[PDB]
Amino acid sequence: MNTVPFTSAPIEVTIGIDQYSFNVKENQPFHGIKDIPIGHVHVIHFQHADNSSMRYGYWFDCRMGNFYIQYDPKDGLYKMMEERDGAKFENIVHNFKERQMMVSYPKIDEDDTWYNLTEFVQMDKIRKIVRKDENQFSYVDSSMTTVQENELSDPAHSLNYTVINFKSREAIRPGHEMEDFLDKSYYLNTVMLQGIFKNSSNYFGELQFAFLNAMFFGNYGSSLQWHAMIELICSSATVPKHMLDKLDEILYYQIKTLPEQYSDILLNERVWNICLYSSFQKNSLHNTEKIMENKYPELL
Amino acid sequence: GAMNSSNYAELFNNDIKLFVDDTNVYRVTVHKTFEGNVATKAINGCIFTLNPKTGHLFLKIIHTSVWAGQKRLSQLAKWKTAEEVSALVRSLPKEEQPKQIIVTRKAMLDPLEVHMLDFPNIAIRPTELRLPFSAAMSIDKLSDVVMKATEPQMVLFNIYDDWLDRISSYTAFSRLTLLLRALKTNEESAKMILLSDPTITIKSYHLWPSFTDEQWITIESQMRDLILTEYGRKYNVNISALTQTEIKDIIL
Ligand SMILES: COC(=O)CSc1nnc(N)s1
Ligand SMILES: COC(=O)CSc1nnc(N)s1
Repeated sequence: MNTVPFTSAPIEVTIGIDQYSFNVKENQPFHGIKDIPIGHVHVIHFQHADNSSMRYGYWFDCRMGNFYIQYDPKDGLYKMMEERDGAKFENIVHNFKERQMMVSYPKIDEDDTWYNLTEFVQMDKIRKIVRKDENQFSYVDSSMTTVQENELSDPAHSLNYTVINFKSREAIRPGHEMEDFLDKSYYLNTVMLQGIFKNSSNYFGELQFAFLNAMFFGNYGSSLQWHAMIELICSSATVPKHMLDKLDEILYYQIKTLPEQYSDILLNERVWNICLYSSFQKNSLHNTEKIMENKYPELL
Repeated sequence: GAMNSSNYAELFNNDIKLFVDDTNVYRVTVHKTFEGNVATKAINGCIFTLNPKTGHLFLKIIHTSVWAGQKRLSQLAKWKTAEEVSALVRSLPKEEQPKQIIVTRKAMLDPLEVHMLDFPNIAIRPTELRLPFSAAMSIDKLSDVVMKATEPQMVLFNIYDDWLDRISSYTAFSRLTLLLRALKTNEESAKMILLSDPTITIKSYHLWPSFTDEQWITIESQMRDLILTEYGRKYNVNISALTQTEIKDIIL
């Protein structure tokens, strides 16, 4: 189990770690998060109490380095940094643990939620969507735009999700216009899976990462990407059976975890009604359809 | 975006543009089968692709063989229309290609956009105008060439005959849409109006009769009366009561 120490907490802030969150008061003696499960990516995120503008946070994997948080009073945010001195870091953590100044990652043993949300999410793939190669961790916030959003303006601060556009020459073979537009299997299987993602695991990883950025940061372009990747599968008549079953599991846990009160902004009525009730896969998402109908029957 | 009464004069400006109407592409007669079920029989159709400024009509005749062994024909018809309009654009020299294509039915937007991906600078637009182009098959010479077709065929017409020698394109278009609206509302009476007088003929190379300027005013007045008359028969309204302002809103 790994640890992300904090130098201090000089400003009042709600701190998230994965799907958990807790409030820290201004100048409270908080010095970090311990007992972080090894084996998953994680996200540590922030919303300041005095300016809920800009939720922001950091994706990281404790296997890739020793990371800590320190407030920067010039840039006005909690920054993640890497500590290269291993014995300094161990000594800092030990002292803070001895004084019990850390919150414990509060995982119930029965609980597979975080695994189920990050099953296909890899740090190496995150770092290609979020380009800042001098760090092993990746910053995301509420306002960052996607490459596609920018084509329709600072390229270094963009979310380089894979561009999906149903009315594009990439999606539509010359001479197969009607076929490819009404059945997106070509675009899904040849262009995206075989061509760009190489396999369904990478596709699902990007899908899951897009959902998590939408949920945790209210990142609108991430929400667009999550829905586009769902719609591309649902609108394909030919999808490997293992992908459909896995998608049903992925979406089920996403819908299960979504705050009930954020459904209006995080869920696109058109996409979900189309995917669950009109699409080729309308009958392939049993778990997802059942939780959506019991939890968000208004949307449908 | 969409084309309406606010931007109506844009139809007669110098940017090459075409209307596309797909109403008459997929045409059927519905009939009973020997077993007492219902079946359709397709008949030849056409795409109505019109330049509003010049009157040039690209009439692509849709022969019933294009439907053979196909499913979901009303859906296919939209994509076939889009395919044929795209092929027409590609067949035109660059200086003749449209800058805009206006579809009369919004269901044509996605099929045509997808077929025109190679032409990102050609705007595909809907219209809020209710245009009577479905009545094209009430023009005898157009109906004749469509029904007689034994294979796919493109036939070129000027739907304004020689009117542009004497009137603007705005006035020609207004005269065309009033003729077509009348033919659409009461075909029999409209054709009666257009041919009642045997001394006025249709030139071999024209679609409509050779009316003088004054005869056109009489004809256009008779067409407005027909559309008014039918409007009254429809809703059970005493049209005699109606004022001139009241008549102006109804005619379109
Ligand atoms: C007789 O040819 C021209 O006037 C070319 S300019 C133009 N044609 N069509 C339009 N809609 S604008
Ligand atoms: C009913 O819609 C119209 O545009 C009628 S006005 C008109 N027709 N013919 C002319 N010469 S002016």
